[PDB]
Amino acid sequence: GPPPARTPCQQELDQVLERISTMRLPDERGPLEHLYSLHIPNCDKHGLYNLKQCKMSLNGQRGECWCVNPNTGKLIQGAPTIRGDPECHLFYNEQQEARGVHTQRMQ
Repeated sequence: GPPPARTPCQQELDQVLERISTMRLPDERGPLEHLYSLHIPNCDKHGLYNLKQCKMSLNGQRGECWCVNPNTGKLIQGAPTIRGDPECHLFYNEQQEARGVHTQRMQ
């Protein structure tokens, strides 16, 4: 069957694992190059969240990482790509370099 989870870190991870495993395709939709956001939230053996996560896109084109302060590890600094050094210290830049874009449905 499904493997048993208990600690919901493992359960979240398995929802990503299942959907990743389902979507095996080199490219089988259309013009795609800039739409990747690959993250798997691995847990401690006692079911803490990992102290640092990373995000993948293309095989070695970048590799942002960050740390977690909270257990939810989802209080990301508002930069879903960091320049590449996981300097956790804060999340307030002042300069409105970007205001971000993420809200875009698919129809």
